[PDB]
Amino acid sequence: SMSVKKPKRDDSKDLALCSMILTEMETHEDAWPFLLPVNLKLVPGYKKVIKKPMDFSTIREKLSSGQYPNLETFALDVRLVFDNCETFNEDDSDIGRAGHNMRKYFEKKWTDTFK
Repeated sequence: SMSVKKPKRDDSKDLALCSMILTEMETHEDAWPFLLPVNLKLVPGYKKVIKKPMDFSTIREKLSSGQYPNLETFALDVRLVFDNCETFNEDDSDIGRAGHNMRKYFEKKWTDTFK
């Protein structure tokens, strides 16, 4: 509360460490469905169904331009990428499986780096 604070967690490396995680996600072999925004002119249903599209390139641009206020807002966009994927793709599809794999990969890196 006013003039009563928990001890200051060092957040000075968060930007660099989120960039590293994101590099590792970008270079995973199953990243291909997620590298670029879904083409809303060529993919029927995507625009109406997926209210907040997100992809790795868009996260990279937001990161590089100071549009994440803190590491939690970064994790929310990464998770959004996988939540969107599950909303639109069957579990038993190459893209559906890609999404589950990437989410697992991300969540481990996240825990190991920050928890």
